[PDB]
Amino acid sequence: YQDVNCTEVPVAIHADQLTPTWRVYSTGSNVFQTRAGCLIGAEHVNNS
Amino acid sequence: QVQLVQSGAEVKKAGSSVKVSCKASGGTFSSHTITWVRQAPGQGLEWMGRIIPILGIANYAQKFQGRVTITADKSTSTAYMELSSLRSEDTAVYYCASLQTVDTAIEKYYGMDVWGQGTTVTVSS
Amino acid sequence: YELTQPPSVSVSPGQTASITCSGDKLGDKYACWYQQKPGQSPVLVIYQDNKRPSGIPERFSGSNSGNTATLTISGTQAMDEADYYCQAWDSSTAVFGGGTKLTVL
Amino acid sequence: QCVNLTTRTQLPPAYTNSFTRGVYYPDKVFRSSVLHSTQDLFLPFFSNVTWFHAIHVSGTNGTKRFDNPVLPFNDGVYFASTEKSNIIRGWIFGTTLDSKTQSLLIVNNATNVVIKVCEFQFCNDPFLGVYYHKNNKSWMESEFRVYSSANNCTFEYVSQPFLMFKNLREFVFKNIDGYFKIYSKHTPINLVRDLPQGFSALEPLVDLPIGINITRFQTLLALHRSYLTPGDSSSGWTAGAAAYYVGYLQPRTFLLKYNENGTITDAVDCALDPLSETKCTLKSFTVEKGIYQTSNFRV
Amino acid sequence: QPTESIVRFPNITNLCPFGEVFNATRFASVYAWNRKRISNCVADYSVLYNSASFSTFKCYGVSPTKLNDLCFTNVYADSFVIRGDEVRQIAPGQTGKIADYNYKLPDDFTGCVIAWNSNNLDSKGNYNYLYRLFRKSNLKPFERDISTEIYQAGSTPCNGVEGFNCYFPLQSYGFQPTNGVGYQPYRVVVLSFELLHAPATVCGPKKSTNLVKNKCVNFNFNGLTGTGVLTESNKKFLPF
Amino acid sequence: NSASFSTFKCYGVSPTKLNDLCFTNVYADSFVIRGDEVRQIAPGQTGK
Repeated sequence: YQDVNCTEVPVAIHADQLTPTWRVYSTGSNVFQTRAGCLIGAEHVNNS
Repeated sequence: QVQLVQSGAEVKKAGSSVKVSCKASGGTFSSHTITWVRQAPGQGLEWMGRIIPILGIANYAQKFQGRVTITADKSTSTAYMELSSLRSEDTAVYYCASLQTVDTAIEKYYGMDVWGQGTTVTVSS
Repeated sequence: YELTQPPSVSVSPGQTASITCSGDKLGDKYACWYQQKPGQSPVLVIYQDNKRPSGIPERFSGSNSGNTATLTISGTQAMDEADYYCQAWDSSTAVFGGGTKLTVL
Repeated sequence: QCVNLTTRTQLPPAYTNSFTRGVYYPDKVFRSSVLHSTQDLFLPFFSNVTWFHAIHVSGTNGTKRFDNPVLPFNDGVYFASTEKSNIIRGWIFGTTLDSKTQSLLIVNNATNVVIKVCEFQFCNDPFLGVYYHKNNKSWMESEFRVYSSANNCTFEYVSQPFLMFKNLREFVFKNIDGYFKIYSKHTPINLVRDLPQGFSALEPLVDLPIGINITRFQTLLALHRSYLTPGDSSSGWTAGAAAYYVGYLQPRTFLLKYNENGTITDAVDCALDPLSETKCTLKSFTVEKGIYQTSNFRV
Repeated sequence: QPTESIVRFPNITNLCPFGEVFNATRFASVYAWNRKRISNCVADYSVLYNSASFSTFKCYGVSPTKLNDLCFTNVYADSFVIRGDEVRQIAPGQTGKIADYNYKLPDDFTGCVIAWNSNNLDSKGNYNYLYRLFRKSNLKPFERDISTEIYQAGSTPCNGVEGFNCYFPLQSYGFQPTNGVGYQPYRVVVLSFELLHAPATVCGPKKSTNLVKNKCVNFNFNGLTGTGVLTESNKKFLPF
Repeated sequence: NSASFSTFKCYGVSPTKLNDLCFTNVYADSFVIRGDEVRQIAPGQTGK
């Protein structure tokens, strides 16, 4: 999500009218914040 | 469930109009075609016709052509008939039965589930 | 369309009784049989083809042949005294036969 | 003609998942070897569909619990029968279904589909009484234990019956802009479990210009009189497991893929998940490695 | 250029009773209007605008002249009678007692509208002809509803109860020829159809011609004109 | 809902939308004209 705060995703998505397939993309363990935006579904790794 | 309880034996003079009916008092008057069969001693059973209350279509028999006037009204929840031109030889016991269906070609799908106690009629001359 | 049957039939108690209801083109016509006892109104024992309605003991059975209908009786008892009438709904009309009276020694 | 076969405690969820069904041809134009995106009412992929049984044979001797509640329409219904003994014989539709507005009735007898968008009342448990005619299973005739009136009757229609291994049937009902269209599909499935791990198209059959208001609907079940009890208290009947499903349609966009023969081989939703959504924006069923942008499609 | 033109149309020669749609003695009321589906009919729209018996053929959908060379699927007609000064009020969206309470045409409507005067047919003075005079809520296009509720003449709501601030406002009809134009009932019939290109059983009075294959031709199938070469294909079309 | 007004056609805004905005400033002009000239009262239409 480009230039979107990770904490503001649940409010922005309007979860009250979303299928569960999209709800899993609003929370979990594989949530990472980047200068390009919020990345969900990818596991951050130290190595380059 | 239909009991088809009717009146008891009646005494009347020959050549007079004959009126007989069966009243259910049990299940719904509709949803069950009502038929009548005549039982006589040493003569077998005689079928004259049937009437469907809700449909209102009545079928007559070959020998009872024009001698019966069958009517049935749902509001009264009773089926009654007018019989005339009756002779002593025609005297017998009349019975009434249900058939569980209310359609013309569907009476073939059932037998006579329930019968009546039988109302004997005596002709005085 | 016309039904003719023997006037009466006699059989010893506890035996198998076979009753024939012959007529004209009654096979492939799905005949039905009724029962009537002395002093009691007729009751339905065989419906639509040798089929026995609920609440009736498993004593009446039979089959419909090419041009004849047969009824088999099992476990005949003293209280089986009744008259059997075979009828069918032909040409939107019902025809009732003379009927047979069962005699038990 | 009606009875009171209603004494139980309803199980509210009574639902399972529909994996990939509900796709139907949205137009009458033939297409082949082309992928078309069609914004229309549709059933969601991997959706939740009701799993009413209506015949709960359980216990030491079993029982015949009856359950065919009225269901809201919600601008579209997906239905399946998956019957084995041909015991589901149509549907009922209406607003309140009691002498107020027009109500649609469907019955599937031997050789006559009876359509009646006419004003009459429905009891709490409309159903159909069928007998096997000496077990010959040929005449197989029914009964009008569905209603008691035909007042102010407007529309009628008759044609070849919709009804002709598990015999999985699928129907789609849609009351849009005054036109009622019934789509259908017949498919046999060997498995006796829930809907199969497969996909099949769903063709239209007939369109009805009923032009009425529908908000609730009910299913009609053919029941057999196992035994006639003295003092009839609406004795229990028997049809067998009465296993039917219900689905709810919503307005979304699907991508429909046509083969050379013109039949649909597979489809992908544009809102199920980002992967399927990514297929829609690319209008292709294969997505190569990379990063892509997708457009919002939620309501 | 194509060598010749080919027209292939369904074969129909039966004329269904349009008089029952136009010459009918009694038309249904506007609040409860009757819809008749026209199918397998030899439609002849040319007997309407040029007919000397009618003097009003206000079409709305398409050009009536080109209606005699088109094949239509699921043609529908509706018959109803209005008081008459509402003929101009049949526009797609108007303020009145019929645009939103009795009949509503969709904005994307494809059909013509037919009307004509009914003076000797509904006025003589015969006051036994009645139609809905008021309604509360709106209706969606191609929707019908029947419900009679007493108008609230004051603040107190009276639902079929006679009392304070609630009396009988209705008055007997006065249909007579003396009344000016607009008050007399007009018989209104609207033709409705769609051109979504489905199989069609209704077509104009156009004579079909022989089919020639494998040659550049100016074909016309079910009113779908075009030019090209006609051949056979192995693809299978579904029955619909 | 009144039959008194037999000619009520709005130009710049749909009549049904009048019940969605509160104005506080509306210029109302009242005058009597011949019926045949009712059509003449419109934006930029020539006439006497």
